[PDB]
Amino acid sequence: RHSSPQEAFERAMEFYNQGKYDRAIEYFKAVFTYGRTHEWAADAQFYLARAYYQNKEYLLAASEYERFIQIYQIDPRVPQAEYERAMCYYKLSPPYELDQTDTRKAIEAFQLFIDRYPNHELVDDATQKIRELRAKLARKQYEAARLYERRELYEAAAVTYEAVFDAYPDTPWADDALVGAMRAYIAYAEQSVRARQPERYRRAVELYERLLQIFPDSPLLRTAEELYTRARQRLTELEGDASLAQGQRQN
Repeated sequence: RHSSPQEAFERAMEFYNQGKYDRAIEYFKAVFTYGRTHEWAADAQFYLARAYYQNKEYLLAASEYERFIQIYQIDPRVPQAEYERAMCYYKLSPPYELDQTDTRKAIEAFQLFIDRYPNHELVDDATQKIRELRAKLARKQYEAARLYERRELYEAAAVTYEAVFDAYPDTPWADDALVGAMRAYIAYAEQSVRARQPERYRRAVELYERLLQIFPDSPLLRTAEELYTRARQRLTELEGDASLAQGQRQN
């Protein structure tokens, strides 16, 4: 097998270069049987992380990237390592219908990277990954809201649409979700006892302003105007109704 860190390293690289990642990995690990002080330890650790990655062992990759960063803090590759570690979670991030634990892990990892090295070459890439991961999360919530609305659970729909624009305001689903929330609040109001309607209509009225303030160029502004008009006119009739008293909780 091997007699020195160099033989083990170069054998690992031989396997690595021809895509024999399982074998490479075994040889990178062998390097460390001679300790980590020799001149090959940094490279061995860095390419071990990459070999796991190329072998699609992302959790193992992530751990080894982390170890590289822990051990060799002024190695010029430390920023790359932090980025590629975030990529492990990115690869693990599954389709939006499934549990999004690893999606949230990836986002945090990328965000830390961006905070730590705000001008790094890889920042644009990391930002694009964040946008893509955030869109998954937004879509999951948007589709959930649609299902509630379809089931005529309108309060549930409304707050689930709000999750999209409150938690993920930069995703492409955010303006769609504001409109969806207005529609749901209108429908929630309609199913409500008269005295509890104003505050529900008020929510829809307030969401339109936010749409206008945050997405001034949204194509949905004109679409949503009709919704806003319905909410506003109904709220006016209610507010102008001299015979509708309103308990304190309804103002």
